[PDB]
Amino acid sequence: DIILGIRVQDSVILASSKAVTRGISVLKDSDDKTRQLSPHTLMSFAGEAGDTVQFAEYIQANIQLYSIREDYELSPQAVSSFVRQELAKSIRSRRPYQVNVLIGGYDKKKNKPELYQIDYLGTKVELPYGAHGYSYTFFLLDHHYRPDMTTEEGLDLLKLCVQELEKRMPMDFKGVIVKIVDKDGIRQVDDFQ
Amino acid sequence: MTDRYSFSLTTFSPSGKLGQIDYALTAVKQGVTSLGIKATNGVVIATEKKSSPLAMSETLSKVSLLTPDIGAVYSGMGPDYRVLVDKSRKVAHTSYKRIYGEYPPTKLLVSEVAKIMQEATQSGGVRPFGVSLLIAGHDEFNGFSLYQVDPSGSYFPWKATAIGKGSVAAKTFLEKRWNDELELEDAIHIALLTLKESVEGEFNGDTIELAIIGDENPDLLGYTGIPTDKGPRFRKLTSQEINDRLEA
Amino acid sequence: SAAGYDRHITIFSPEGRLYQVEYAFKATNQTNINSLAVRGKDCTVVISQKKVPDKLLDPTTVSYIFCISRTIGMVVNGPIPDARNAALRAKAEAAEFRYKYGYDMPCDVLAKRMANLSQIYTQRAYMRPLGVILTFVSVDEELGPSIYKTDPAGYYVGYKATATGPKQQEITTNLENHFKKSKIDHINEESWEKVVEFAITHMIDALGTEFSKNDLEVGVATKDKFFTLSAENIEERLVA
Amino acid sequence: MSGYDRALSIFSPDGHIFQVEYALEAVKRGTCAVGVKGKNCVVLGCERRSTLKLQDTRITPSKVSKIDSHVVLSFSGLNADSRILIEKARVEAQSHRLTLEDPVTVEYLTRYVAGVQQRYTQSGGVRPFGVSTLIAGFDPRDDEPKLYQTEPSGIYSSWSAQTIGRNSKTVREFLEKNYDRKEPPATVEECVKLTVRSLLEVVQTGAKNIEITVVKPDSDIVALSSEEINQYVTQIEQEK
Amino acid sequence: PSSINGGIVVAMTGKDCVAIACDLRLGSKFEKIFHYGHVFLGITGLATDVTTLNEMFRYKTNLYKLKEERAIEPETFTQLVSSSLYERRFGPYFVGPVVAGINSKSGKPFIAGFDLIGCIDEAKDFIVSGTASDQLFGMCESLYEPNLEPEDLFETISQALLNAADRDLSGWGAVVYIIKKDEVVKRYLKM
Amino acid sequence: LKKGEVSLGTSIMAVTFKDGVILGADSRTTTGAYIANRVTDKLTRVHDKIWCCRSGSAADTQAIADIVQYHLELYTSQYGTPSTETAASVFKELCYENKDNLTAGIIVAGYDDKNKGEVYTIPLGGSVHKLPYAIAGSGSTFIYGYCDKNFRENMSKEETVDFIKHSLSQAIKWDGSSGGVIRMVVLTAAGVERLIFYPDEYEQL
Amino acid sequence: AGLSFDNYQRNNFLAENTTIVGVKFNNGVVIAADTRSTQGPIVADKNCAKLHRISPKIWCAGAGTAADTEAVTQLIGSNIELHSLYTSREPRVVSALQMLKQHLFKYQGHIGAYLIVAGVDPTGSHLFSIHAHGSTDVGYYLSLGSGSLAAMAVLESHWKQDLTKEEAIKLASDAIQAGIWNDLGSGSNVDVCVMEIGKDAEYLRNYLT
Amino acid sequence: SRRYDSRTTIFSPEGRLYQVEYALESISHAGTAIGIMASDGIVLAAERKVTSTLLEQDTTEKLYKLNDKIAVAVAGLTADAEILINTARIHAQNYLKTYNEDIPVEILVRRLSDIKQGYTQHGGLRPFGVSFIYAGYDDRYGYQLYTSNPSGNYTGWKAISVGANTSAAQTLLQMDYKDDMKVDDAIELALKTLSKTTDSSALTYDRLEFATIRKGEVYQKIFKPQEIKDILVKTGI
Amino acid sequence: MNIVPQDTFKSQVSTDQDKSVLSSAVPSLPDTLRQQEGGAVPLSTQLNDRHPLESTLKNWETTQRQRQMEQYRQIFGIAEPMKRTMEMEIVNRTDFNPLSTNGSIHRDILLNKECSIDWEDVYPGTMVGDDVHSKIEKQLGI
Repeated sequence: DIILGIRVQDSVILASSKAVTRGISVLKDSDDKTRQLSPHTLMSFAGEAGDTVQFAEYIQANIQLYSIREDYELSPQAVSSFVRQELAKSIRSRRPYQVNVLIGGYDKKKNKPELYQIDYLGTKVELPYGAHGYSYTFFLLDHHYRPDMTTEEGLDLLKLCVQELEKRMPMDFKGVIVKIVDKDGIRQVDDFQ
Repeated sequence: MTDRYSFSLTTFSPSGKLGQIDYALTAVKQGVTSLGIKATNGVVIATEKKSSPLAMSETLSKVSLLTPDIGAVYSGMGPDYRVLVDKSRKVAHTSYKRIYGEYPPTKLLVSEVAKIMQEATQSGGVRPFGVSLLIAGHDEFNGFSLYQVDPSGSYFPWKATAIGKGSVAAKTFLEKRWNDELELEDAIHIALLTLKESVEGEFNGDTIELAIIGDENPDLLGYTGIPTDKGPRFRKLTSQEINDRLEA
Repeated sequence: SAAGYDRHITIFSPEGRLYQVEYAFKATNQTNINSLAVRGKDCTVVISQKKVPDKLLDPTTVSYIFCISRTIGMVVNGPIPDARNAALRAKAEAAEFRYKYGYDMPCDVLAKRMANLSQIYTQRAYMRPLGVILTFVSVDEELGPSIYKTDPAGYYVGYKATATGPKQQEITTNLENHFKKSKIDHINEESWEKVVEFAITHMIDALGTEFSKNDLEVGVATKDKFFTLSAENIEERLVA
Repeated sequence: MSGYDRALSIFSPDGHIFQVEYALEAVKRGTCAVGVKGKNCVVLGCERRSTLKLQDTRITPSKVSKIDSHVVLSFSGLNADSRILIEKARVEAQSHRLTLEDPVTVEYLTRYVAGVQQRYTQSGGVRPFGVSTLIAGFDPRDDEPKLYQTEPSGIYSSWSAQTIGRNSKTVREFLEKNYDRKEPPATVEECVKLTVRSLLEVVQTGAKNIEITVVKPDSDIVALSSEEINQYVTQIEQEK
Repeated sequence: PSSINGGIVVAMTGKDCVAIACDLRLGSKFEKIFHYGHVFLGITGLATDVTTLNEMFRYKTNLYKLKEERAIEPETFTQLVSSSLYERRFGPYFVGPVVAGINSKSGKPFIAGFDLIGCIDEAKDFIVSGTASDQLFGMCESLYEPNLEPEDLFETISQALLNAADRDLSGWGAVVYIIKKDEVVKRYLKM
Repeated sequence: LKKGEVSLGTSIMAVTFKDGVILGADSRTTTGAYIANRVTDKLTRVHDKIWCCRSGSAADTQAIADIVQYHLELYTSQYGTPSTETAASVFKELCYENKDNLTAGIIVAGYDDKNKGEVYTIPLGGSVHKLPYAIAGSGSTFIYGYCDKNFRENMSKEETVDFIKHSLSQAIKWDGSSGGVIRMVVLTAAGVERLIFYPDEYEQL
Repeated sequence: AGLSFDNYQRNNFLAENTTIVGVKFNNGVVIAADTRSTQGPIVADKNCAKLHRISPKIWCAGAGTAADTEAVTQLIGSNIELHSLYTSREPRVVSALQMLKQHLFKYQGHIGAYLIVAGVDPTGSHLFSIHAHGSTDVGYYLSLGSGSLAAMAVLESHWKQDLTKEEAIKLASDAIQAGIWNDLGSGSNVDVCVMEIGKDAEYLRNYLT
Repeated sequence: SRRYDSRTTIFSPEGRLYQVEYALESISHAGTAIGIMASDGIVLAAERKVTSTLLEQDTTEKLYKLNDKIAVAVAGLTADAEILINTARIHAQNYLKTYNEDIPVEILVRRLSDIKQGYTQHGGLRPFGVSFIYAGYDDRYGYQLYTSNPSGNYTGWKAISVGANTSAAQTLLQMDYKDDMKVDDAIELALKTLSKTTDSSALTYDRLEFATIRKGEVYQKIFKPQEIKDILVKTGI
Repeated sequence: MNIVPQDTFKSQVSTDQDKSVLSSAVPSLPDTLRQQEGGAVPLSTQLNDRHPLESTLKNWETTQRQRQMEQYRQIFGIAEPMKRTMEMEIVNRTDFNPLSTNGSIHRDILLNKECSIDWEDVYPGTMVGDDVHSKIEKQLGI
């Protein structure tokens, strides 16, 4: 499982590989490693088996409960803080499990996009771009990223990163599902990466 | 499963008053008088050691040190006061000393005692405490302080006050005898004068209990060698000192 | 009459009193027995009146004086079942103090502990106070001869000398007169036998009646042990 | 009464539990609530007490609460207990969604609320909720309107149109005269108009004391503004 | 970009002033120094533990100010940090904390350091935390002088940080706080 | 058994004789090869005429002995002077019920008016054995034969003192974990008598 | 409640990837220590106070895990102060020893504190050694720390029953000095505390410099 | 009523809860407190129940700070109020720790009201005999004024009074309050309402507590006795 | 007559062992949302990799109390432990403070801890279900 995310001037673009478990051949067309926390906050996750899915569904349930109770939407910063707290709590009495999450949102009070990354120990970092699962896309991101890039330029950079990833992976890598979060909500780029 | 709960022992009356708290206040009003006076450089706390003639007065003391800088006195039921004093001494260490490395300021310890007393009114197992407390203390950032705590758990700061059987007359005397320029010795003299009108029998050093919060006492520290180690500020006057002050 | 829920439980009356506590105090005088406690230079003496009107009773099994620890003795005024309950509790408390703090429990500390338990009884709705009065005596290694008393109200205090019972006022008055004459708080004697004889004489003078060897119980606390005298010892003490 | 009404666990000689009836009496003192379901929607109407001059109206809670994106709830009785019930219902909806991946049905949520209310009648140390609730919505992936009523005893029922609270008998009679189950209001406007006309039978001031909420399939919940309710009231008055 | 574990913290005492400085990863937000009114805390080590400790100490200092009706002093905060660290005796945080400040009533500067379970090291000259450079302690020992003015103290600590950075490069920066009885100055170093 | 824990490499003897019982021990406590304490007192008193010596873990045996002394005070408050058998039973119960977590062995010597002096041994594991005499510790292994050749029933006090002195002198001579002075307690109807013998005395035997 | 076990598994997963003496003299006791505090081979502090006060006349000095030593000493001091207030009597060294022994035994050696405790009470003068697992011992002169062997050699050289206060102070200072000279763990200064029967405790900071 | 008022968990035949009603009635014996929300701030005022000059007026019986944005005025039993105030402070700090943001006013009010409601549903608990006026600011609704009573119900207000003279104070506020009022006008209105509704001869400074939540950020100011005297002189009382 | 706590390990497990957090939809399964443990904590993980001293510390006081009761039974009889247990049950049963966690004064007097402090006293210590009503339901067993 590999996840990528780029925060461009007015939106956040999250790309997740539509991979599958090993040993069983599956034909499916869905993004199973992404949960919509709120109509303007999306979370992508990567890691080991169903522990990560359990954690993501638990987070989604808590955030939906908050939204129903307050008739209001939490900001991406508060959502990321809550996720970090819950992830730190979940491993206080058990062996830690591999998990890495990218949270992308659009704050309407501030009217700006935000992107956060939390690792398996519960370390939250606010980043303009991030990735997980890749053994380098960092240099490509560093050389070709600007804070005021539009959505199209971010998509072009994402396509370059996808090509770089696919040049060193077998044909078993079916593709990457791409989603965009902006002031109009969350949408899916049905065309390509 | 009717034994998993007990109905409240303290309930509201139709007029809007909690009867058990009022009756505890009545029991407080039937107790021996105890007073406190706050000065510019100290606080005085006084009480009458009403007693059998064969009972040793020194064995039973109504004035207790809570911290080296905080002491207390009571009017009402003695055993409740003893239990509360033990709890307050323990709480000064559990909540403050083992956390911040310091003894608590007077107001926070008063708040802890008041919370403990308040919890006794929201109960189906115990009745409220039947005591009123006067707590005097000193702390670095607030100076000298004197507080009164009621059986309901309410507490208030005072320049000077009195509780017990002769509280009204003592309050009148203190109102007519208090100024903002008073000194610790003047406060001690005024406390002796106020207690003189309340005690009915023998009025000497064997029937009066006095304590002060004043300057640090290096002689009571028990060790020497650390200049920054302040001595205790709480000090209980002996019977001889009380006799000397009464004679003068 | 309590006239309310205070007929059963320990809550405040409108006058601000606890009627169950006062009724336990009244119960403390059921046995109609008087006890006296005095201090010597290095001993403490307790004397309890024994009444066995029934001829079918075994007198040797009638006693209100208990040995709590090696150095602490106790006298109880009130019914014998509560007395035995309190005796077992006090024994356990003394042993636990020794286990926890590494030295023998002082008499005053034990009295304070029992008083705190009595305070629990006074404040809890579902616990009744014990209708007894306890008097602990010893020779403490720091304070010398010691007498302390605890009551159902949770009040405890120490005494130069004490008397408890229906006729306690006369005994206390006689003790006060003797102490005013001597101008000391203790008995100026060197042997505990002399202190025992003095306490017997004081009891006889106060009650206005003569006592035989079977009408009294005597306990003596020294710095080593607390021990109870037998019939022969009391008979020997009477002859003086 | 007759000494049979001082506990929840006492049967009357004629087989009644009077405390449940008294909780219903408490419910009867709350503001009236009405629920009417049409061919393709459910409308919940509520009576609101006239707002005071200095009372802030921006953040005042509404009488109709959204349990989930497809289920809404109104109440009559004690306002403070309704908050506890609503919080529990929302928590249960999220918990069921987490456990089974599927959102609750209206009947399931009604049964859960009734179960909570029943549980709060099974102890002598607890007080039942003095609230009667109306739960409305549509089952997921379904287009059949659902309306249920729940009572403090834990009993729930399914209704085509129902009223609870103060003066609910008059509104129920009006609905019985002016509602036909075989020909329900085929449009949202007709259902809203019927609900408003039913509420106007007991509401004194008029439009400003009426709240209307409309629920449609596919998680479509709309809270009508004061202007629309005023327009409905004016049209009803003109047609009168 | 998400690797922020480690770092260094340096605290030094001058005349009626203190200095506390930390390293920072810059280039193309996460600072390891926090303050609680007039007490400064710098934490090195695991980043998640640093965030957790900062949140907990903000919680406790806010409650302390609400109750005592006054700001907390460096000595009291040091004792609080020690007790909080010792609470996790068998599951300790992987952190090295350093405290700096000026006592309001007395005006005396104060610095201290802690181990992972709260043992207090109160130093009169300087405290170094972190394992990024072993020669940082030696450079601080060679550069430090007692009773320096705030400008001289700032120059000394900045030079120590710059030399340590040159010892071990692009994107490195520093944050320096100079603290007096009534004035606090925060500066950034891009060299 | 626990890592970095103080052990008891002692020499312990208890002998029953005509007038009562005598308990003897050395006075050496070591940490590996270093002697941590050369004048330690190993004769533990749990009642006025009931004494014991301990082997195994020092902390575990000290805790067990404290609990036993507390138990005997509780018993005395009720029924008077306990018997040596009762103390041995309490020791055995404490050792056996905790044998999976504590390492403890106890030699108990007692006197009472009924049984007139008794010795009990509770080795590791928690079993109890009543014997006319008992030896224990790391230095006991070297005197198994000698004692078996020199013990007699109903010996006088002086003969028992000499037997214990000789046996413990040999145990000290051959065991590196044993040394110092020899301490003995004599329990009879007359009372409790404490004795000490110095190296310059018993090394010339 | 109590000491927490949270993040034990997490810490395991991450891992997978001084001279102190006490001397008795004819009318009291003396405790002494060095002032060097190190963090590995680096001298962290040249003037560190290692003598701690359980009660005004009961003092102690520890080794092992420093945080454990400080925490246990402070907890026992709080218990001693509360007990003294409850009994209205001067605290006894035996009581502090009992509390320390039972507390250390409860944790089964996981609290790494090794102590020398000296004190004066109405029963007399007392000196004790306390091990981490809960065992305690009595002695006339004791040593502790990495320099304990040199200090013990000096103590065995010049100890006798009839020691005055000055002789005891000199002997303790000499033992600490030997540990200072011959052990890399010690070396800076000598702190002394003298507790004499019937008098206040005397704390001499940097008695030898 | 004597057969249905001894316990808090029993309904009357008419559906009433008498213990809750008695707790509500007990509020009328407390000193008056007033909250007024203007276009640019909130004013809290209260009258102490002082009867002697020996009280330390300078050194906190009616006004408390829940946090830097939220404060409260208290009418009723002081100790129960202190319990609830400590609980509210802990809840606010918990929200800040969890979400890294300041807690909204309504959430804190609802939490406290739920606690007070729960204290009316257990037979072993009596209701809290306190009423709170909450004054706060948040980024969602701006300035907010709330009231909560022993029954656990809470309400939003523009101008509100609790305590002994609630009816007359509310009448005066209705006759005088305006939507576009300023902070200084709100202060004057609160002082005049307290002076008119007081049972004492004069409204001196030592019988008053004052607080203001305003903007320069948002600032809380608990007035000292000297400032209270200055404002009393300025108003003309 | 135990000193170190024994028999601390669990012998059987089930998905409904925690009766207080059972799911209403599937009563045989726990409700992970109301558990509020992070959502990724299976019960099996609590059976392995525990610190060996945790069980000893958690059950130490209960073990000492049980040993004291057994000693009382042996020396005094059944009545003494019966009375001690009755007093403790009465005190613990009538105390219900949902807003506080500190123990009662009377409990400390009964436990002879009036002037004793341990680390449990110094260190006595959500989105869903941490309110008064949850404590009411748990206390009343409804």
